[PDB]
Amino acid sequence: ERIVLVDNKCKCARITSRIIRSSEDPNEDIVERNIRIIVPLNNRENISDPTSPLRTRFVYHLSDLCKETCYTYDRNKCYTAVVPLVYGGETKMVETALTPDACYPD
Amino acid sequence: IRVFAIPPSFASIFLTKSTKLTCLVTDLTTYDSVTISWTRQNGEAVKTHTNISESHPNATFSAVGEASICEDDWNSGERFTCTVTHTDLPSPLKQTISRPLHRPDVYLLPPAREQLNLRESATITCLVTGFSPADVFVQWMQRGQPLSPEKYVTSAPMPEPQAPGRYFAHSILTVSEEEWNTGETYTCVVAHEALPNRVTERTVDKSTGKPTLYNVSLVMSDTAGTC
Amino acid sequence: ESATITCLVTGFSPADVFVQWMQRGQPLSPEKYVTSAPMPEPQAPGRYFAHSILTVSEEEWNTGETYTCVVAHEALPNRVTERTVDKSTGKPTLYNVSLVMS
Amino acid sequence: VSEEEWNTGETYTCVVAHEALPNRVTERTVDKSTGKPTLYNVSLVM
Ligand SMILES: *[C@@H]1O[C@H](CO)[C@@H](O[C@@H]2O[C@H](CO)[C@@H](O)[C@H](O)[C@H]2NC(C)=O)[C@H](O)[C@H]1NC(C)=O
Ligand SMILES: *[C@@H]1O[C@H](CO)[C@@H](O)[C@H](O)[C@H]1NC(C)=O
Ligand SMILES: *[C@@H]1O[C@H](CO)[C@@H](O)[C@H](O)[C@H]1NC(C)=O
Ligand SMILES: *[C@@H]1O[C@H](CO)[C@@H](O)[C@H](O)[C@H]1NC(C)=O
Repeated sequence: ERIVLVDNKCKCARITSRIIRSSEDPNEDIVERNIRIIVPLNNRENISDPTSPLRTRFVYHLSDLCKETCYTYDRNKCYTAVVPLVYGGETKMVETALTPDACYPD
Repeated sequence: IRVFAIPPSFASIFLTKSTKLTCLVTDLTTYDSVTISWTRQNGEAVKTHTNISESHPNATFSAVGEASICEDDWNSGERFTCTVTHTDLPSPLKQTISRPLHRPDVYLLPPAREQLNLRESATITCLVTGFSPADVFVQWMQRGQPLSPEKYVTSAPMPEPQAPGRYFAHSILTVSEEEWNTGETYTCVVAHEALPNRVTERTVDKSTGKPTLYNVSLVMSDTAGTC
Repeated sequence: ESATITCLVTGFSPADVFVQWMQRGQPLSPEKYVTSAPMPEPQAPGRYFAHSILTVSEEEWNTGETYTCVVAHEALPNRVTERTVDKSTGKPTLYNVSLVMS
Repeated sequence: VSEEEWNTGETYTCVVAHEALPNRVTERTVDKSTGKPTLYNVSLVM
């Protein structure tokens, strides 16, 4: 019964609006926005770069997300980085899987 | 024998997908099949008038040089002239028409709450402002079907005091108050020259608007990367 | 960029309407606001409607200002009817904020 | 007016007649919703 206007995945916002149906009377029925936004609370500022510090200031521009480095990982997409590896004198750069269940071989 | 040269409107070039470049001559003498030549710089003349006045009680013989030509022809803006060959007036009647941008700020307003309290009807207007020139097409969209011209009224554009070049036009949609309570999405559609798609689609309904209640709910979740 | 207030007037049958705009209880210059000519509605051929458009700066609208619109007509009970809005002229907009530390 | 009438929130406009008024008359409105300015309630659930 609620219309999901905007569902951005990185900001993990859920812009959805619902109307409570009133009784038999002139219309004063309440229109609501059922916005339910979720914080990671432990992710870093550069989501692709693992070597970033903790992000504390989360800026949620609600008008902007309707239509910028993004907050939480999405299981559909891959956020991957390259890490150096050494067996000796040689240095080899190998792509790594930052999050499971997203880039698993399917 | 009226000397008048009227061009088509830019609202008509999309509503009807046709243009007519005419020499509006009315109150002419009662002579059938008069020779009226409306020629441009290229030299092409309009077709003879058909399905038009031949005999009327008020003696207003309307001899109009209507012809179906390409809509892009007048967009190119070639100069059009009128030549009148009439037996009553040997001197030909000559008149020439010619044509000389801002993004159309077509923005939509919800009904007032006093309309809802009265319960008589509801009114919605599309504030078509900041567009130049006055040529604009205003249409209404509900339930995926174009509303009849009877239901809605679009006012003539007027000069804007803030910007002399830009004009504003308002058009109200008057509906029953019971109809607006149910969702019909009351889509607003407009057409203007300085617009990318030639159509800007605006929408107002009861679902979208100023809400009575706001519950913003955040969880300080620790399981991240799963949304 | 600006704040535009639409004064929607409907229901005058003699088709002669006159609209002013008053801010802070004092009349405003006629240049700022423009009133359209009357024309009838399709629902009621006898009645007519006209619109008054005032364009004002958005920052001034952010501050609490009256921007009262007044309509003068013979058929009115007192021949003068004034209506006003504000930045908070609508419903109180109850909040329902929830914060979770789970 | 009756107490129950005010809960229904009719307009109750007031007019005054005077020479010094530029319009010779002015209007004011008071309702049940003229106050209650943005009342909030915040739930902190663990
Ligand atoms: C930090 O975020 C920036 C984006 O603002 C990214 O830097 C570049 O991202 C592109 C696309 O992934 C890569 O092709 C470039 O190689 C990145 N730049 C560098 C210097 O590596 C990236 O997501 C983050 N930067 C780093 C260094 O990880
Ligand atoms: C917001 O309020 C409605 C009822 O008014 C409720 O059903 C809904 O669950 C609330 N939103 C959240 C996130 O709890
Ligand atoms: C919002 O108010 C509703 C009642 O309309 C209540 O059920 C709900 O729990 C409230 N939301 C909170 C406390 O987050
Ligand atoms: C918040 O306000 C609504 C509106 O009255 C109320 O129903 C709800 O129970 C309130 N919630 C809390 C936690 O106070």
